[PDB]
Amino acid sequence: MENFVRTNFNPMILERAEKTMKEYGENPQNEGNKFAAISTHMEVCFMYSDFHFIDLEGNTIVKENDDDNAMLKHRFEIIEGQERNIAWTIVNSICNMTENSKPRFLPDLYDYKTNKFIEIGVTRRKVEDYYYEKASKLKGENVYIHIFSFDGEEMATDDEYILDEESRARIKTRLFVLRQELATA
Amino acid sequence: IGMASMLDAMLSRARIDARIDLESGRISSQDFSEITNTCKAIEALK
Amino acid sequence: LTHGTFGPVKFYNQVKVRKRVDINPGHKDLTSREAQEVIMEVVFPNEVGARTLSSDAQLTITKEKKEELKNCKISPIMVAYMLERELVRRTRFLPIAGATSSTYVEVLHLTQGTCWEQQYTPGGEAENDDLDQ
Repeated sequence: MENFVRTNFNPMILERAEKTMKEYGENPQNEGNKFAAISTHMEVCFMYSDFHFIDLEGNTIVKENDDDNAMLKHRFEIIEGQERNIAWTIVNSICNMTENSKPRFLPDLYDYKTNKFIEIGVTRRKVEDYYYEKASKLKGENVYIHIFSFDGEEMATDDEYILDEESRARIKTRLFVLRQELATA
Repeated sequence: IGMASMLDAMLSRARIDARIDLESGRISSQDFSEITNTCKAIEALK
Repeated sequence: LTHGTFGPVKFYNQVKVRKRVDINPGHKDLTSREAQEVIMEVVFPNEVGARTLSSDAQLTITKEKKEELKNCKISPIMVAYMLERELVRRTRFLPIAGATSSTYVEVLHLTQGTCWEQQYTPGGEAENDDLDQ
């Protein structure tokens, strides 16, 4: 549905979704395949980045306000939703001051405490069909994949959940509600 | 190459340059907020 | 030139075959795109694109160039320019009598005229490929 992203989501994401999809051929009217799918690629990033910061020594903190203010810093950077030039300037600026690997294809987030790049990939497939479709292609490099499910069952790499359980619980309910409006749309 | 704005691209570069210049470098904590405040001030002017 | 050696001048009718030859002695042979990756790594490291260094040639050049050009107060534009001129092979059709090697092509004006050969050996050592040929 063309008004699936416009009635549900807030105004700031609509402009982000309106942006870089204009490049090949399709448009908001044609498909309900990869039109709205790009919208939540940024919403998950904001839920992942917000309410999470780092301390003076280098320790995790899950606070209230969310506007840094001097002593604390963002814990994630928004790679998706940028220009392809800025995207890799983000990636490369990281690798130059922390001796890390440079991923072949684009990641979507980066954790500053654990130094993990995060390629997001949630879909209607359960867990195993889409975890080893990417992990046996983006291998060698240690790109951290976080494979959720449409319902709630979870399976990360080694189940190494860097994120605390309060935010990831609300992340499940954020996708547990959007799943239900595919049928009624 | 890029379809984005000249200003938005500079702003995007300003935010992350200030990031690594402090996070793992040699620029003070108060200066990171001094820059990102200006990027916010600029973003407000549209 | 400083380390070159001059022999005698012989006067004789000088046959010159028009031929495509190198005009960039020391062209650490790469394609244009490969050199662009190298140049970016050296002078614009933070602003590199998605691609990476593909060969051992591109890696040893990049690390040598990074080391040699370390802390040289000069416009990055000029560094990028000179590296472009240095790395990529450049050719030209030129009338040549005798050695076609790049270091001999470089001194055609000095070593051959219409009726004379000026025997000359450029400073430096001949490459084995040339010597074998």
